[PDB]
Order: sequence, then C-alpha cells, then structure tokens
Amino acid sequence: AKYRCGKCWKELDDDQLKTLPGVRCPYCGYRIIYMVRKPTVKIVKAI
Amino acid sequence: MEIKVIKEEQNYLELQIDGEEHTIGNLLKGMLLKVPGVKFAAYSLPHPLITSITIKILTDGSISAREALIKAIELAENYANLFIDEVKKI
Amino acid sequence: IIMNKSSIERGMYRSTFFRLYSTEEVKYPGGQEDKIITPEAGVKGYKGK
Amino acid sequence: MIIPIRCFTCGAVVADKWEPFSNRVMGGEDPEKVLTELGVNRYCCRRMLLSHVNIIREIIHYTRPI
Amino acid sequence: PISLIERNGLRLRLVLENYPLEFVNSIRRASILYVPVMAVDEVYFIENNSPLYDEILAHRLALVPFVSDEALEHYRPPEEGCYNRVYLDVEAKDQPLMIYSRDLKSEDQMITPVSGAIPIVLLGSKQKISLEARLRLGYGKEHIKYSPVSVSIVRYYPKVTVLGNCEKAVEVCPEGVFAMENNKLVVKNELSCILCEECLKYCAGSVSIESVENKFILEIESVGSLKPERILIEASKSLLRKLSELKSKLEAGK
Ligand code: F3S
Ligand SMILES: [Zn+2]
Ligand SMILES: [Zn+2]
Repeated sequence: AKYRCGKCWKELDDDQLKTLPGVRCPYCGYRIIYMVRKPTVKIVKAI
Repeated sequence: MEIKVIKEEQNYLELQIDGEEHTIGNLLKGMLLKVPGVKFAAYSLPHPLITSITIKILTDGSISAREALIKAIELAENYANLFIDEVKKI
Repeated sequence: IIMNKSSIERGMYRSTFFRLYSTEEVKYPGGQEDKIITPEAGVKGYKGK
Repeated sequence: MIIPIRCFTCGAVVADKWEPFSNRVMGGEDPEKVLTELGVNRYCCRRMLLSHVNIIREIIHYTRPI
Repeated sequence: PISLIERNGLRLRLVLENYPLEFVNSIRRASILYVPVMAVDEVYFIENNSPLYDEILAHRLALVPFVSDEALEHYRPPEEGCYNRVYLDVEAKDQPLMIYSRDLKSEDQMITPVSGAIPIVLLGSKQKISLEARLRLGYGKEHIKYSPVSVSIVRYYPKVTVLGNCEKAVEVCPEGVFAMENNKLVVKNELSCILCEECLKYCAGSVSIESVENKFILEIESVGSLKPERILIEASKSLLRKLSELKSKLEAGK
C-alpha cells in the first residue's frame, strides 16, 4: 500500500509500513497523501 | 454474410442480405437495372442502425429473378476486374 | 440534429464525468471508539466477498 | 487540451502541423499564407488548427499525483 | 478507361470514362471502408503519470497512422491472429517534454508511424510513461481509425464552353475555370468545375455548362498508410470478394 506525499507534484513516496501519528510523510509536515497507481498492467482498448 | 429469401417466384424475388451496407446494395441495383428483362429492381436499408439490406427484384418473366441477380453480380465482377486491370497500368 | 459518427470516433465531443465519494472516520463518545477504515471479514450487513 | 491527431471532419493528420503553424503565426506571419503553404486547404482542417487552445501547457502544473 | 489528372503527394485524381456511377461510388465507399490498415487495437499501461488519462492516450495512439504497405501480406486480416507490438517508454527529467510519434519503438522494423512530428502527449516534470500497443489490421467499417483515405470524392465530369467574351464570368466562378487572356474569355481548368451554375446564373448566354454522362472524376487523398493506387486496388478486391461470396451463396441456395 504505497503512498505519495502531495507536496508540490508527486513528492517522493510513502509506505504503509511507516508509522506516524495521524497522516504525515516523514520528509515534510504536509498533511495530504495519495495512493499510487498499482504496479499492474492495465488493458485499455482503444474503443 | 447471411442470406435470406422472401416471396420468391419466377419473376418476383425479395432477398435480405445481412452484413452489407449501402455500397453492395447500390452496386447490385445498378447492375440489375442494366441487365435486360428486369422490370423493377431496388434495394432498401430498413434501419440504418442494423447493417442489413433488402433487395426486391421484379422481372418481365423472360428470365428468373435469381438468374437476373446472378447476371448482375457477374456484371459487377467484370467491372471490378476491368477497373483493377486499368488501375494497375496507371 | 444528425452527427457524424466518424468525427465522434475521432474524439469530436468525447467527455469525462467525475464523481467523488468521501468519508470521515468520525469519533463519537466512548472508550477509544472509532470507525476504523479496514476491509471487512465477517461483520453484520456484509455485502458479499 | 492537446491538438487532435486527426481532423474531425476528414481523417487528415493535423497534429504534426500544430508546431510549425503556431510557431510561424506567433513569429508575425498571417495565418492564411502559413496554412496555405503548410498543406491544409480544406477549411475543416483550418478550423482545427486555427481554433485551438493548447490547455495541456497549463495542466502539466496541475497534474493528479496518482 | 482511366486517365490520370494529377498525382500529388498522398493525392490521386482519375477520370473514369465508361463506368456506371454506382460502381464508382462503391469503389470510393470501399476505399474508405473495406481496405485494411494497421492501427492500434489494445494498449497495455505499465505506468502513466501523464496529464492525459489512459483512455485519451489510447485513443490518441489509435488515431496515429502507421505505414502498412508491406504489412497486408505479412499479417492476417481480422476476418481470419497476428498482431504487431509497439513500445513507448519515456520520462521527463526537470522540464516539460513533448513526446512525438518518432519515439514509438516497434517490434517490426518495417512498420513505423507515417510521420515523426505527430505530438502524442506533453509530460510535466518527473513524469514517466510506459505502454505497449498491439497493432492489428482492420477495415474502416469496424472503426474509422482503419480508413486508409482522409477523403474520397466522386463527382460529375464537367463540360463548360464559352459562347462569346464576358468579363463577369471570370470573377463569378469560385473555381479558376475561366481566364481573361488577350481580351478573350477562355477556359483554363475545365476539369476544376464543380457544376455550381453561378457561372451560368450571372451570365446565362455567355457560357454553357453541362455534365458528361459516361465520365466521372474520382479523387482520393491517403493518410500515408497506403499508396492511393494500392487503396483503389484493395477496394476493388474487397468488392470482388463480397460479390463472389454472394454469388456462391446464391448458387448454394438454388
Ligand atoms: S466552377 Fe465551373 S462549370 Fe459552372 S458555375 Fe462555376 S463554372
Ligand atoms: Zn513530503
Ligand atoms: Zn479536415
């Protein structure tokens, strides 16, 4: 369950194994994180 | 392409072709109007959402409607072969 | 009106519609009582695996 | 947002003509001559090149982290 | 008979002398529809941070034309299982990067995009994109991305004659069918007429316009996927296949 720190655009990355009070990234105090795209191949038919 | 026959007779025929758009129907209508003996030939697209045409042929009785359709197909094939031969030399 | 379907197939008026679903893990009076966000195993009202 | 690959009316590629047309029009040349000598004579393609916004330049700043 | 008018880049204009209008229209319709052209069918996205979503990018890749003159015989038509593969794997570093169609690596070297100047997408800072597209032959009936011609025209053969000298006809007619040389009204491009009848409307007695029954003008503009002559030949071949199959079914029914 990897995450991404929302500071600027796609600031580094986070792992759920990292434990901090509340929701924060260790790198900066920004309070917003996002889930990353899962590393799986996706079939997208071109209509 | 599926084919279905309706109201077939010696001089009158109706025939539904599934899978052909306006192109084949118009080609066949032109060749049917070209072949002698055919009193009235016309295709129709009953619904544009469905890709299936209906060809109605009425003949004077000298030749069968199915034979008239076959002659029209032969004429169209001759035209296509001539067109290929003339384009290749161009 | 009649619209060219070939134009539509080239992206003439293709659009995207975005819908948002949001929740809050609200805490209500009690002993450390919270609505923890977690996948469900065997609790009541279970929709189906 | 980004210029379409092909003209909507006729399936003619106009995406590759965006950069030359835009660069030369921004340089100080009237769009008519640039379009005529670029290789687009049908006005269906001209409206594709003329009426474009290039939103994608602004969006790359506001991109979903995903 | 077929007479070439002008053969420009990706454009072909012919005059057909003895062919019914129905056959010529069927030829143009089959050129748009029933000629197979290689194009992207499915896209596999390993990673996508681009501003464009997955479906938008897949559509843009599908609309990109690939040269497939030698791919018709080496690849099975869709009615028959052999698909080409094209890779796109790039990443920006610190500045926006507009990635074009030239950096579309293909498994088969003969199959490449028509032009390398086609801009696929623009990437922001530190944005990586990686995908594999599976190209497949297909007809224009299934989708318009498979059409080999951007435009196909079938129009009547014009016969325009000047009867006396008229100064208005040179400026009335939208086409350059009329010219005024040495104070005489003459026709420069007779075959450029479109039978608009403005030339006849403002000066009725000075000019006579008619259409030639047997002759027609057939124009096709390719997109680079195929040669125009090959497009016409393939359209005629598809018409022949359809007619032969219909004849076989009619004979079987009898
Ligand atoms: S373009 Fe041509 S034939 Fe008649 S009215 Fe206009 S002249
Ligand atoms: Zn951070
Ligand atoms: Zn156009």
